[PDB]
Amino acid sequence: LTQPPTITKQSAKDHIVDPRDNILIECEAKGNPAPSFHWTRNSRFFNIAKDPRVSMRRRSGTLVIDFRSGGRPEEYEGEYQCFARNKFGTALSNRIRLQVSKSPLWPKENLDPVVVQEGAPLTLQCNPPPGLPSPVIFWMSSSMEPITQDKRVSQGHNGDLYFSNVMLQDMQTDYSCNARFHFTHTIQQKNPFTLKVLTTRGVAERTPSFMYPQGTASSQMVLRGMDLLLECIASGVPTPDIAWYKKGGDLPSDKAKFENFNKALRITNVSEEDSGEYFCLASNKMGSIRHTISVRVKAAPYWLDEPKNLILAPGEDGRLVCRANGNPKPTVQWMVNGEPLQSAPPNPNREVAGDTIIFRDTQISSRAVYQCNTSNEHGYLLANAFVSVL
Amino acid sequence: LTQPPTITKQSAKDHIVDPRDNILIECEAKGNPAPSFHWTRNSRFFNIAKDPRVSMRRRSGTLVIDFRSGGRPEEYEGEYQCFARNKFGTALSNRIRLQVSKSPLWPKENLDPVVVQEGAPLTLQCNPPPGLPSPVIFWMSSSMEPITQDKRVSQGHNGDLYFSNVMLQDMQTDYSCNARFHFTHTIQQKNPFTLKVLTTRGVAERTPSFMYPQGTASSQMVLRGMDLLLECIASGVPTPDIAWYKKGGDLPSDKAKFENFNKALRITNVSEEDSGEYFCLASNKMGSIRHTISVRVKAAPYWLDEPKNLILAPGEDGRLVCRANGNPKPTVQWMVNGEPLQSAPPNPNREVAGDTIIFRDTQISSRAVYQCNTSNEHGYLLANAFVSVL
Ligand SMILES: *[C@@H]1O[C@H](CO)[C@@H](O)[C@H](O)[C@H]1NC(C)=O
Ligand SMILES: *[C@@H]1O[C@H](CO)[C@@H](O)[C@H](O)[C@H]1NC(C)=O
Repeated sequence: LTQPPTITKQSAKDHIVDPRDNILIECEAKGNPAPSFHWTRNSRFFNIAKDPRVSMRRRSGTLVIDFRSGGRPEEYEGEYQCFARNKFGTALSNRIRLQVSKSPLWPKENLDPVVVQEGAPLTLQCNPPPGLPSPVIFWMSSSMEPITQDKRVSQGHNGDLYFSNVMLQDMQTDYSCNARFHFTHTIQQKNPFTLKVLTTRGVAERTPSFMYPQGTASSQMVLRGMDLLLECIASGVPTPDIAWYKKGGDLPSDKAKFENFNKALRITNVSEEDSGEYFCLASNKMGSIRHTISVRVKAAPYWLDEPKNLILAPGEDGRLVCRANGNPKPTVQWMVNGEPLQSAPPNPNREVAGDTIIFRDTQISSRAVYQCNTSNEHGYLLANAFVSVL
Repeated sequence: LTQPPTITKQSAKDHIVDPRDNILIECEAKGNPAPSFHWTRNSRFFNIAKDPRVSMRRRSGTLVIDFRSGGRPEEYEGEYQCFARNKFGTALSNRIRLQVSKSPLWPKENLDPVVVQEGAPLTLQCNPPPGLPSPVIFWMSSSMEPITQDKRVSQGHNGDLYFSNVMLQDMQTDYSCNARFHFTHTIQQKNPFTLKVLTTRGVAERTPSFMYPQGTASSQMVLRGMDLLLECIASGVPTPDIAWYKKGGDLPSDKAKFENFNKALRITNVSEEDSGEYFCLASNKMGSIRHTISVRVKAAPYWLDEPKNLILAPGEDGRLVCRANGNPKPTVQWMVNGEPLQSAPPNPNREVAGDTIIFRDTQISSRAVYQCNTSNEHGYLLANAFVSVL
């Protein structure tokens, strides 16, 4: 029966949508008395009433927009936050950054016909327009024939097409960069590149070079839990081979997978242990060079000690611990029903110790719905926890 | 020196544009005194001044819109007409129907898994969203592999995929209809069809049937000068062959081309002679049926006798003949400087005889810029011709 508000469901922290079926910023909550809801858009009170498009729901705060009457979601991009309040206190949802799933066109460009000496290297740079999330990329002939890839010719993760050495058959098709988008499935085509190779009467066998990762070394930061992608594209006449190593250690055979005609190396659920120096070798015939990649592993906050609701008997000492591990180390900010602790109705029964709160002689009053934001450069965590007396 | 206005350049009758680089409704003209320009949008005076987007040009009437400040071309679709006026008279441009090059998305649909008995026929209907002009269509696996076509499996001009008889290998891929648009090059994908064929232990050899052109006969109207496309898709176990004929005549070996694994027949620059009854045969092993297509050839107007400008000596009888051949036969409407003849400043020296005007005792006055609209159901022609006295 007598329990303060608690968020039941909510739209994702990163709520992305296509201009198709109208938006649904979700927010639901429990509570003894059915909670009332209000919203903020970019930190200012979001006035539902003066907006024709948006409307609230059956016994909930879930919103619904409607563009069936001359409207565009491109103006409706921003940070949303739901507030669930009842007689006891108020609980908050995450900060919903609603963004439109763009599948934009390529800038109009009259491309130069590509002329390169035979056997020499070439990089057909794609450079796609943004779009969210990143579009899957592939190369096709302008007449929709799939371009076959091998150790000699392959694409990098950025979408660029890499020719180790340009042969004569590379004129058996033209080359157009395609970008397939995730949820709209729209594909955008960039103008076809026409290759005009020049025969210079020479197999001139050359030492290998580094095409994509420029020069000698490179650094990479990567988030705990995400994937780590290492690449090495080489330009050599006798088509170069790539090989991989980690300095003073073995590459984890389970988490690691050679991709792209050995040109790339993925490590899946990366952790601190996966940081350090990795290197690759472009093992030609006339030589063998090396690239060194430095991998540092930073981390978005993840819960060590998430605060839970507190049901205490009058007079009992209670405590809330909000601790997350991250890199850089997370910060803790406390809130009482949305209002920042600093400017909250004073309470003598409360002692604050950074990430730890302690409630001595919990009494009749003092029933509220505390918040915890633990954050760092790379992310945050928001916990709701109430302090009800029995 | 002393010559009335004459249109030099103008945007195409069907001026289609992508929301990309801002619109350019062109209109230029000659004339002794440099002509002044104004426009109509959907038959009412188009007020440039109260519109921020549009602007006129250096010594011309060519317009230019600009959406760099919160605007959409979808509201700017309509019929435009340029008016070039000088001290003597006024000449008009064609009615420019400006339309936006749409490459719209497919309606959201959860498709049914396709289950069909082996050897039996099936039609994977594409049914694409409009877009202008019509999108080029093809079928691909959801992972971008091209679906190979043959006499057994091929697509109709409407985009539907036709299985004469469904084999077992037809499960070696899924099937998604793709629509590539002409000038934007955007491709839209419809959800993949998953085929689950059922082996029923039977090669049961069957009589052929007509898949696309339904039943026995079909009619087709086609415009003079355009292409004529005839199709016949058959459903038979021993994969049917298609053959073509014209009743009481030979198919023109020069203008005709067998396409689509013989399943279609194109005749290029069609004229009246190309009308009549064509038929095809689905020549199976167990039988051979026939479809009859009736082709009638109608025609948009084309000039027989286009009116030219008139330079006459005072007192000389002149004449304007405006005659176009079409089917249905064209209509003639005359205008004096945009104003319809019926409500024009009366002139005794002018005798009208349908498509023919005659100016007796051409005098000092009477210098104007007459118009001719010859039209029928399928199109029109607009000629400007002035009547200057020497
Ligand atoms: C938590 O704090 C960080 C940094 O102050 C901020 O960017 C983030 O939006 C906050 N989250 C919430 C829901 O308060
Ligand atoms: C010519 O007349 C037809 C039918 O009245 C009309 O649809 C067409 O727009 C006219 N063309 C012009 C430029 O007057």
